[PDB]
Amino acid sequence: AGVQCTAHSWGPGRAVARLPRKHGGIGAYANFARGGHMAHPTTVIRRWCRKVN
Amino acid sequence: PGKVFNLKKGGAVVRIVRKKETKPHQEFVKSIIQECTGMAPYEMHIIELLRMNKDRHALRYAKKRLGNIKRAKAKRDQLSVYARN
Amino acid sequence: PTRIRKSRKRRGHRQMGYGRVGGHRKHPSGRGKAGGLQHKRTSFDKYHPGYFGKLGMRNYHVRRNIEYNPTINIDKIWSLIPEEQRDGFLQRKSTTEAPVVDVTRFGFFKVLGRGSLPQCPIIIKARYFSSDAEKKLREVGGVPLLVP
Amino acid sequence: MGAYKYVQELWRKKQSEALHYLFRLRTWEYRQLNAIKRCSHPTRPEKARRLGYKAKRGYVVYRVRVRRGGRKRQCVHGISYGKPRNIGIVGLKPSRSLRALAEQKVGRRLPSLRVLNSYWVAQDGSYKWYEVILIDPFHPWIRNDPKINWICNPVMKRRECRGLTSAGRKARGLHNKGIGAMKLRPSKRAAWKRNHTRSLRRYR
Amino acid sequence: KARQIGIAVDPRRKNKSEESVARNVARLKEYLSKVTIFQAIQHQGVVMP
RNA sequence: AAGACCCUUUUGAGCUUGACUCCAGCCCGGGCCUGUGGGGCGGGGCCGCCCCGCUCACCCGGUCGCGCGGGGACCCGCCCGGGCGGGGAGUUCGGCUGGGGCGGCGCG
RNA sequence: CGCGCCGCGGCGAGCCCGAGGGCCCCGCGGCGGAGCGAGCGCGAGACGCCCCGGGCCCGCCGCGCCCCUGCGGGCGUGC
RNA sequence: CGGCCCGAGGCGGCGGGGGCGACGGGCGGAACUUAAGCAUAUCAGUACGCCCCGGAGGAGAAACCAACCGGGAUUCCCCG
Ligand SMILES: [K+]
Ligand SMILES: [K+]
Ligand SMILES: [K+]
Ligand SMILES: [K+]
Ligand SMILES: [K+]
Ligand SMILES: [K+]
Ligand SMILES: [K+]
Ligand SMILES: [K+]
Ligand SMILES: [K+]
Ligand SMILES: [K+]
Ligand SMILES: [K+]
Ligand SMILES: [K+]
Ligand SMILES: [K+]
Ligand SMILES: [K+]
Ligand SMILES: [K+]
Ligand SMILES: [K+]
Ligand SMILES: [K+]
Ligand SMILES: [K+]
Ligand SMILES: [K+]
Ligand SMILES: [K+]
Ligand SMILES: [K+]
Ligand SMILES: [K+]
Ligand SMILES: [K+]
Ligand SMILES: [K+]
Ligand SMILES: [K+]
Ligand SMILES: [K+]
Ligand SMILES: [K+]
Ligand SMILES: [K+]
Ligand SMILES: [K+]
Ligand SMILES: [K+]
Ligand SMILES: [K+]
Ligand SMILES: [K+]
Ligand SMILES: [K+]
Ligand SMILES: [K+]
Ligand SMILES: [K+]
Ligand SMILES: [K+]
Ligand SMILES: [Mg+2]
Ligand SMILES: [Mg+2]
Ligand SMILES: [Mg+2]
Ligand SMILES: [Mg+2]
Ligand SMILES: [Mg+2]
Ligand SMILES: [Mg+2]
Ligand SMILES: [Mg+2]
Ligand SMILES: [Mg+2]
Ligand SMILES: [Mg+2]
Ligand SMILES: [Mg+2]
Ligand SMILES: [Mg+2]
Ligand SMILES: [Mg+2]
Ligand SMILES: [Mg+2]
Ligand SMILES: [Mg+2]
Ligand SMILES: [Mg+2]
Ligand SMILES: [Mg+2]
Ligand SMILES: [Mg+2]
Ligand SMILES: [Mg+2]
Ligand SMILES: [Mg+2]
Ligand SMILES: [Mg+2]
Ligand SMILES: [Mg+2]
Repeated sequence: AGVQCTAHSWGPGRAVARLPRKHGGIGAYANFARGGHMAHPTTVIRRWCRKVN
Repeated sequence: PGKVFNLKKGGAVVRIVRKKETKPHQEFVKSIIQECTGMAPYEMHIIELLRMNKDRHALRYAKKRLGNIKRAKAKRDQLSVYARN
Repeated sequence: PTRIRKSRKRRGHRQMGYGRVGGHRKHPSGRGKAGGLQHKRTSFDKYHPGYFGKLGMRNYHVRRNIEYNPTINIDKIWSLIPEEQRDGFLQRKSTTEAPVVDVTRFGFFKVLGRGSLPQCPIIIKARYFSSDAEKKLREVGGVPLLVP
Repeated sequence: MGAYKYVQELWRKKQSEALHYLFRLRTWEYRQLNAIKRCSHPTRPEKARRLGYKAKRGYVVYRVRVRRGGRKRQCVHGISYGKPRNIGIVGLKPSRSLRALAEQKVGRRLPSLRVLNSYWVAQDGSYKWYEVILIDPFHPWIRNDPKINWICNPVMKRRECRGLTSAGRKARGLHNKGIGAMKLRPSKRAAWKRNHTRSLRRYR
Repeated sequence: KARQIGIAVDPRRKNKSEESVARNVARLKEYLSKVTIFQAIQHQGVVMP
């Protein structure tokens, strides 16, 4: 989720912020962009159970 | 150490000693085949060395050809019988 | 639980305890254990003597069940006898009906000598003895024995 | 006894005058033919029976010629880029033996048959010749015969492509057991994946 | 014959001593007593633990 | 227009060579491929070399196989060994310092 | 997920919902219990509310002396 | 003139070829990255490229492990 598109930074010199952008210039691939991945996605390897003697 | 130390080892049970474990037909086949083939070229070289009493040279040459000392000793012994005259 | 953690008490503080002058960067010392002989030498000599180098013979394959060797002291021997029987044995310090304790059945090989025994004859069968385990046992009237 | 005990004894004397002459006439002839060729009958009938051949309808034999020597990498202008441990071009050795390569070449040419086994027949300075046994699995003599109709079942398609023949088994290391072989028994990939797995249990 | 009435047979194993035989012959002898060959009871778990 | 000059970063890339470590390719030697004969030199008490016939392997040409040749057990190929090798590959090119460099060395 | 330290619960020379089998029942290792020595290997009681220090005992390195089963045992001395 | 051997063209019945974002088998095979630099090492016997099956596949009835008062084909789980 969030990483099926193609996006790369434009770099400095074009008067825009440095995040990855889709072809056309749309923000992508950051947690602060509409449509990007989570900063730290949830995973099922969380320890769900607990032990008791 | 490859054993565990204890005196009286084996003192509780009685062990079973298994039997330790020719074929004149095979010797007969080799004698017919030997008759219509002869020996290999390396084997003929060894016989010539053995006739001249260069025993250590014969062993060196057989180790170089065969690559294993027990087989090289078994071959030079095998070839002396035809190399005595 | 996330709701009792120290990190949630830093909302509104610009920098979550990592400082303004220094800051929080990726790997300012390198990754892992690197640097132990150069720029972490003050750490490695203070807390880890004998981390660098070689020492002693090597064995290309150790046999774990050959080198295994359990041991028991003489002060633990009488606890192998069940409690229902200990009183009677102490009562009659017999030379002709002394208790026999075979320690391999309980899973020990050698008998060492820390401690002391009660004043009561007893027979101990094992695979090896230390010199003062034997000495304290013969002091009591006991005998050592070797077993298969 | 029978006759094949003498033939086996004879083939253990390849340096003799007799077999030196016959080995010479065969390499001259095989040099005059194509790389893959159908044979009427096995050139070595006793070795063919040792490996499972039977003179029935549905067994066939082809002779395969392969080239001798080492391996050269397919790198344009002889340039490997990258790290210096990976720079070599000539002087390498193939992972599979020449016997296994012979079976794979004839399986690709004849994909409607089943490869069984193979054996050596000749060599010279540039080539080795092997013979390959193949079974047609839709012939009724093959299908109705309990001795061979294991190969009529479909998990036996293109065996030489999957490393299941005897020469293909040797390159995977499977002629060994015990110490020195504990990391290859299902597969080299399978033992790696089993040994590197993180198993996160519920009551960890 | 023994495979037929439920005994596993391993011809690759060899006995190392005389006690190994007596302990297992007594185990074979006992099982042949408690076996019937044709409202019948099916035995659960390992037989003679 | 997050200086392109200048400096710093244990960030690069193009180019060069007497940087460091190497690779193709080429040259050289023995071996196997590999027949069947004749000779000379030397050594040690059988071994090493070298030379020259034949044709049958192997190789090349002419021909619409229309009335034919040339080479030859040497060359090629393969295995191992030695030399040449910025044509090409990867990487490095200290620090202090009244900015850096030249110089100097309170760098032990 | 691994390592260190601190707090609280249960049991304590013991402790333990492995895997598996019949929120309940049964369930091996393991870790702790003895250390030291490259290794052959040898192997701890003597004191003390607690803490700190002293003294002594075990192993590794050295060395008087006596002896049986002997380059093995015993009894000592020293960093 | 027939036989056997080694080949050629045709005819009949039957079989093969292609397809899949997983699992499985066989080959070829990186570099970023880490080492606070960088060549051995690591990343990784991974990405990716080619070939081949099945409902599973592969493996398998010792030219095995051991050193015991011994076990006994293959696969999978717990344990170090
Ligand atoms: K993407
Ligand atoms: K920005
Ligand atoms: K910015
Ligand atoms: K637990
Ligand atoms: K902090
Ligand atoms: K700071
Ligand atoms: K860093
Ligand atoms: K780092
Ligand atoms: K280090
Ligand atoms: K050393
Ligand atoms: K070929
Ligand atoms: K490169
Ligand atoms: K590169
Ligand atoms: K490297
Ligand atoms: K093998
Ligand atoms: K192994
Ligand atoms: K700038
Ligand atoms: K600049
Ligand atoms: K500047
Ligand atoms: K600049
Ligand atoms: K940088
Ligand atoms: K740089
Ligand atoms: K550039
Ligand atoms: K450039
Ligand atoms: K250049
Ligand atoms: K060069
Ligand atoms: K450079
Ligand atoms: K020592
Ligand atoms: K690779
Ligand atoms: K890399
Ligand atoms: K790499
Ligand atoms: K690099
Ligand atoms: K690197
Ligand atoms: K290394
Ligand atoms: K490397
Ligand atoms: K490497
Ligand atoms: Mg951008
Ligand atoms: Mg989203
Ligand atoms: Mg503040
Ligand atoms: Mg703010
Ligand atoms: Mg900092
Ligand atoms: Mg600062
Ligand atoms: Mg900051
Ligand atoms: Mg700027
Ligand atoms: Mg800029
Ligand atoms: Mg730096
Ligand atoms: Mg650069
Ligand atoms: Mg450059
Ligand atoms: Mg360059
Ligand atoms: Mg500077
Ligand atoms: Mg047809
Ligand atoms: Mg990465
Ligand atoms: Mg680095
Ligand atoms: Mg770095
Ligand atoms: Mg770098
Ligand atoms: Mg590895
Ligand atoms: Mg299968």
